[PDB]
Amino acid sequence: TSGTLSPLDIYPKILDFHPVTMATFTMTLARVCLCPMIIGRGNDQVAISSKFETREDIAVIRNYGNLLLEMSAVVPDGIVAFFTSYQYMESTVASWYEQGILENIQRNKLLFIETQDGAETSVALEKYQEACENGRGAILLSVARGKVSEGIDFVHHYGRAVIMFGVPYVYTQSRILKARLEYLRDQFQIRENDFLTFDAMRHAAQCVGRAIRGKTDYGLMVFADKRFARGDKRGKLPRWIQEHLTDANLNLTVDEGVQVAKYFLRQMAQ
Amino acid sequence: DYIYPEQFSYMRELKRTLDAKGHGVLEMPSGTGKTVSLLALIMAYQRAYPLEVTKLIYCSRTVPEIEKVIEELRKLLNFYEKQEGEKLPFLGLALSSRKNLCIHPEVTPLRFGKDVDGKCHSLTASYVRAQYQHDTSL
Amino acid sequence: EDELNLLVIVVDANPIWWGKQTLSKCIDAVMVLGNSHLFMNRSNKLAVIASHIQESRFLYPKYELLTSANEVIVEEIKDLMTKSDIKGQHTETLLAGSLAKALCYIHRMNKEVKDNQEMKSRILVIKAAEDSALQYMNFMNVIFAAQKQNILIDACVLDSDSGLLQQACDITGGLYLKVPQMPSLLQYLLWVF
Amino acid sequence: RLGMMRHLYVVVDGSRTMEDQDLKPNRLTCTLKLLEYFVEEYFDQNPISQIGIIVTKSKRAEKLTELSGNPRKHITSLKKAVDMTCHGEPSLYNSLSIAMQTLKHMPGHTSREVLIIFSSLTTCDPSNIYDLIKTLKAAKIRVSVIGLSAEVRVCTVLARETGGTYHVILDESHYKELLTHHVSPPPA
Repeated sequence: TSGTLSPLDIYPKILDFHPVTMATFTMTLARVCLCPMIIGRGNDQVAISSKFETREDIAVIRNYGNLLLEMSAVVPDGIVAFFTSYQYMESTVASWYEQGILENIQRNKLLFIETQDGAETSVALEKYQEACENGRGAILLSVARGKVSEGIDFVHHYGRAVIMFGVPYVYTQSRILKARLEYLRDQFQIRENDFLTFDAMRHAAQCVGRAIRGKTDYGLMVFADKRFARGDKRGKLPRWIQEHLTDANLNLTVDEGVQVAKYFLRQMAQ
Repeated sequence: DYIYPEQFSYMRELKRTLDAKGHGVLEMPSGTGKTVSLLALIMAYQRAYPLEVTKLIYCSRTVPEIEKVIEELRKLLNFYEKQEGEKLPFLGLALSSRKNLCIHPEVTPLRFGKDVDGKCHSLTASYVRAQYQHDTSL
Repeated sequence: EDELNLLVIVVDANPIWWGKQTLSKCIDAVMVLGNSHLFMNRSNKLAVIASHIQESRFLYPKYELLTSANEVIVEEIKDLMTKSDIKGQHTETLLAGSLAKALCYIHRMNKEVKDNQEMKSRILVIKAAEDSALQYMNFMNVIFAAQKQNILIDACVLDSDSGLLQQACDITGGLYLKVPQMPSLLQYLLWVF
Repeated sequence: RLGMMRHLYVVVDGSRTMEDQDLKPNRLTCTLKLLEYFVEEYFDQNPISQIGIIVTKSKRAEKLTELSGNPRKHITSLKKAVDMTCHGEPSLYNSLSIAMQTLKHMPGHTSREVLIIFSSLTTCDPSNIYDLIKTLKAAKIRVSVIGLSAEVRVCTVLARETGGTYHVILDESHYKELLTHHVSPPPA
């Protein structure tokens, strides 16, 4: 088990065995959750080609840095921004400590960098739970692979929104891993989506899963990427089916920021 | 003396999902309720066969998640016996590496060629030697 | 008209009316007001009670009934006029008693109505008199009962100072008006509430 | 209703976040306007009572009305405040200390109450706020918060520990319902 797993196939794919299947909990309506995507809002919003997202300065500066600042300043709640690497995280938030003078976010957020310390981690979670935007799980940056994924077992709904600045993705080292990719090409042919993309999206889903916790809570989770439709197919993220009666978990809108603030009013009302 | 409406709805199908005696896959919530409801769903089989009684083992990524499994399971049992307990007369335990549980054995034999297996062998050897004779010095 | 409405009017009988020097006129005006109230809707009902110095008494208990109501009121008040409790012989009136009677009636009417749907009721006091300390517990008991019942107690003070009544409206969420120009009584009854 | 006497300190958020058009042009206008409606309804329900008015703005606390039994001062103060508006960030600890200082003086059978309208997310005060919450519960000063779209944990604990009234408001209709619940008296 893994909480969600409804598309079923990946586990029998990994096993080379066909377990007995069963869904063995009663789920809650789709409406307590909201799962957005962001890419731009006018036809001039061309800086997100992501042919070299690790090098595209204009793209980092435009909706990657600017949409985060618009969403965080407008939606004033405790929100953690997950990144694909430290290097992206460092470039996107100028912070108190900047990698260059030329970086494009100016706002009070907290860091979560390497040499994390078990005692130091708690200080940042004490700050996020207590008050203000900033803390661990609050207006703070962390890489999605990193320790923040363990979360905290507080009763208080410490988390509100998570904004994945880039879809969590991984690579395949030109050694034993490359040998594995070849083997699974030989056997599956459809190896890339199973071996890497789907496996990275679950990496995503753990962090968002840790934010919203279960049926007795509420939340939203946004993804920032050009290639995001591919991620929406095959039910590789939490958005997918659990009960036909639920009346769907749809996220299309002409403006994400407005839709989440309208959704938070809806949640206060409940 | 009861259990959840969810456990009652699911139980027969879950006992059946379990009958195949080799494997199965289970869909559950994003975390809250998942592990406790497993313990509630294994309460149906806590003694399925009296002549052998099978056991439960739980695999876990890190030490803070293990205390979440223990604290929930401690609430569900409430005690080992009918004297204070009402779902499971079970006995449960946490464990993790010798590398985590024990600091002094890591510290004292400080050398590069000193594997965590080897240190239990070393501690066992000092205990047998002390028992043999050398309690006063080894 | 869907909702049955009972308006109970408590009239303070106190000889303060002498200061008013007229009671006859006040009755005429109150009658006009009642007729209008009954005419507005089929479902409207009225009960009239007199809070006198010595005790509280029921003057009357539908609009078809109005002719009956007029006669019953004129006759009842005349009987009340008696010398005892004359002029400011007794400054206060038995409002607590009157309110108790009113709540009993409202309750009884409500039970019958309960068989059917809900009833809405409100109590109107025409207050001439002054409050007294001895009165505090009894009056407040009735007032609080009304508030719990969610029955508004409105008060029109022609004269005198009944603080308890002012408090009664506040707690009850009713309306309190100290009338300047008592002859404008009819306007206040229609307009004020 | 009569039976006992109330002392209530009304505390309003005059931070820059209160300017926003989300609830009546700028939360400030909609909250002061409904708060004027509440004062007259609370004083009508509670004829023997007192209120005092405090604001938090530009990282300080200021006294809009002194503690008194005449409603007129408080509606006149809510009228006079609207013109000078809101800017900056809260000062909740200094506002609970001035409110405490007035409320501690009051005698045995009267209530000690603080009503806060909150549109921020923290407060600028250095002092340890947990020591002051412990002291409120010893003093029997009860603190209530009506928050705008906001659940930030120190405020919610602070209202629970002092007596149990952290409420969220999402419309002008919901805010009138919340103030009208506070108009309601305590048992005696």
